[PDB]
Amino acid sequence: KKSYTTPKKNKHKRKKVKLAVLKYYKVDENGKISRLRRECPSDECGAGVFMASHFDRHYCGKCCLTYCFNK
Amino acid sequence: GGVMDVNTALQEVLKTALIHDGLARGIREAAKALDKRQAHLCVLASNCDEPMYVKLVEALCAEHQINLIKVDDNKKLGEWVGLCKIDREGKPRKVVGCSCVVVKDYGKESQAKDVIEEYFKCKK
Repeated sequence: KKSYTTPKKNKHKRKKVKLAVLKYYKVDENGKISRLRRECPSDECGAGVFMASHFDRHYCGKCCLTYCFNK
Repeated sequence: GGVMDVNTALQEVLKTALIHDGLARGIREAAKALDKRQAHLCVLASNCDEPMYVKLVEALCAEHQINLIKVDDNKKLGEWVGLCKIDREGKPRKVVGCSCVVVKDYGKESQAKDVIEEYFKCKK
């Protein structure tokens, strides 16, 4: 039960990198949508959530412990 | 509720579909909702953001079931939902807009609230 001494590195947490909100769709024409990244074929997922464009990887943020495609 | 305006229609639809948990506020919850088969109404406003989303919302509702009812002044429909419930209307704490709202299956079971669509199916 004695006081703490000056550290060497201490730093708390990352800063939640501030990406733009939503640019996952592009139009060829109004009412003719295109999708850059594929929607994940998952049952628990409602088929409306997207995947990371992580070339050499495909990562679904919902299933945070499985379902990653390696190409 | 109201006198079947293009504006009082939302004023009776909101204050009601929040208890249905329908109001997928923001643009991202809205997109996630209407990308599925749930959407039954959409809204917009002026372009206080990038001009590329007014393309996208119109395009997505057009793809499956267009119901866009464009009512300007984002802050208006913002005041119509807030965060939730009320403190004041003169509320400097948290009053910001929504710029898009998507209702699910036109909300809780209801009477005159349906008449919005009984009106605006044919005139459009």
